[PDB]
Amino acid sequence: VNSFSGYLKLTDNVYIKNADIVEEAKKVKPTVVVNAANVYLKHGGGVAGALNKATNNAMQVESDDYIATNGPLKVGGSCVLSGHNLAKHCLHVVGPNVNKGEDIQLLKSAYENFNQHEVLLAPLLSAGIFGADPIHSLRVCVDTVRTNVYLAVFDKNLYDKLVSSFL
Ligand SMILES: C[C@](CC(=O)O)(NC(=O)c1ncnc2[nH]ccc12)c1ccccc1
Repeated sequence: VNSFSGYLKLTDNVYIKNADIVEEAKKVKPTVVVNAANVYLKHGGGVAGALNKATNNAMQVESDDYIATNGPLKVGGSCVLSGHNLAKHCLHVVGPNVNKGEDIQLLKSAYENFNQHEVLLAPLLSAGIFGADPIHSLRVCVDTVRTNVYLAVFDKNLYDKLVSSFL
């Protein structure tokens, strides 16, 4: 039993809520929060910009040191860094950005990173500015992640569409 509240169960291991992931993280303080990162860990907008803002830019400072040491992530890859005030750990995961011509098939590889963690609070990957269809992303999530994932969907209209169209 854990501290997540008000989620709709989609499958044995996938749950979904219309919520701001930043507010969910501040309330729950989960072991792992997922960031929807780019390969440079430049946390400008969306989930990444909002999470970083809530850490008072400490996420960006840590991330710049990580990149200076290790170079960029792969599209489809991830790294584990601190969760700062929001969680024990942040799993920075890079979904493909279809607006940059990146292969949508890498979305499955991105979600595979979640399987290294027993429980995660996460957004839909490759949605929003990454260009991809959120309905497809939820489907890939459900068909790929085996560990327990609590999805926070920011847009109410999208949340309603995802639930009403889920199969
Ligand atoms: C717009 C969308 C999808 C949606 O969930 O509608 N979501 C978010 O950007 C989001 N989700 C959850 N909590 C959040 N806090 C602040 C922002 C935010 C999204 C954009 C880019 C990459 C992944 C997902």
